[PDB]
Amino acid sequence: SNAMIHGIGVDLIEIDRIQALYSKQPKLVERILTKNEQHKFNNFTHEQRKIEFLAGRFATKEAFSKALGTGLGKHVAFNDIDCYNDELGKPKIDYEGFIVHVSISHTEHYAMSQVVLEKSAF
Amino acid sequence: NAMIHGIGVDLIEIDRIQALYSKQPKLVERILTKNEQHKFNNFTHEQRKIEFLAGRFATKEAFSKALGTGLGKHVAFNDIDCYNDELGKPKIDYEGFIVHVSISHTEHYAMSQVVLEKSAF
Amino acid sequence: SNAMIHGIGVDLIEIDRIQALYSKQPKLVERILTKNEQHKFNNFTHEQRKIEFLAGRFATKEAFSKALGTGHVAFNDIDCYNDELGKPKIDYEGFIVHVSISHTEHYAMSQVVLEKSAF
Ligand SMILES: [Cl-]
Ligand SMILES: [Cl-]
Ligand SMILES: [Cl-]
Ligand SMILES: [Cl-]
Ligand SMILES: [Cl-]
Ligand SMILES: [Cl-]
Ligand SMILES: [Cl-]
Ligand SMILES: [Cl-]
Ligand SMILES: [Cl-]
Ligand SMILES: [Cl-]
Ligand SMILES: [Cl-]
Ligand SMILES: [Cl-]
Ligand code: NI
Repeated sequence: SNAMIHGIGVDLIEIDRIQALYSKQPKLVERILTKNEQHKFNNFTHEQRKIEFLAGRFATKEAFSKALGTGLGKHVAFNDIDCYNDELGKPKIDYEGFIVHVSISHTEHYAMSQVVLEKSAF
Repeated sequence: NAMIHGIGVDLIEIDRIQALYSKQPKLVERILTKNEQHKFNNFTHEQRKIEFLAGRFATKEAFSKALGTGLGKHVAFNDIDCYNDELGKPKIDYEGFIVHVSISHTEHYAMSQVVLEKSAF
Repeated sequence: SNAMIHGIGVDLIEIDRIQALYSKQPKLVERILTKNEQHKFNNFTHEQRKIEFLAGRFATKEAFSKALGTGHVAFNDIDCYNDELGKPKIDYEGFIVHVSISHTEHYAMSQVVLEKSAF
């Protein structure tokens, strides 16, 4: 085999900023979500969970876009990046041609995500 | 044919660890291996103690996430021995893999990242 | 055979500390930023952007240094530049360097992964 790292991305998001944005323009904020992510979001009852979810998605989607690079990836629509967790709780994103590695974390005030994209060299 | 087995990241609020340690010091110290406990027991400043604990929480959590095993295999925090190379670069050994670790902290936050790489052999 | 990871590094910086650095000791900037980075820093007209830039670069150099390990590089010899899409980049003989930077109002962070060169 001939694996190689294509690119990496990291993003840190201040949860309070996302709280403010969501209170002001909830529908505009929700446009970053895919249909699957929207379905999940619509089942939440509590605002704290809603904001954590959104903040985490902002962070992951940005980290992924940065890792991909290319004009194509820099300009990927956030609502076309479907983030999910596997049956073991590992965050994932499917993207043809790459093995996408993701990791997430959050605290009360911050959400952070990192992405590493690997590729076969040929 | 991946070269990377998994990655993990964790961010920890130091103040939360301060609170936890003040309330349940013994429970908190149980996250440490015997080797880590030996290091901890030599510290004389509280600030260093809390930073050490916060950094270990972050690193152990990042490592756990990089494993990608969910609730499928039980790994105790006191079975993840974070140590230093002779210059202080953080390390963790995990048979079958090459483990890469990096740690950073500020006054209020500790973070850690772990990458588990596939071994050639 | 697969490429190999030489090392990884991460760094988190509180922007207020960097604000204090610049205000109290602007000439320290010369020991941190490369000539190319200094050219960019000197052209900012908005102080908030200027401090964010410096914080991000400081974080990047610390992350790079951690990734390289010591088995030695001056901060003002580690040039992080950006490509035509904005992506931060560092060129360093013997390695493929991967870099990512992120900022919030109060924090800057950077991560670096050094991969071993072959082809
Ligand atoms: Cl933010
Ligand atoms: Cl709206
Ligand atoms: Cl909920
Ligand atoms: Cl979720
Ligand atoms: Cl926390
Ligand atoms: Cl106790
Ligand atoms: Cl001490
Ligand atoms: Cl800091
Ligand atoms: Cl400006
Ligand atoms: Cl340039
Ligand atoms: Cl970036
Ligand atoms: Cl950013
Ligand atoms: Ni594996």
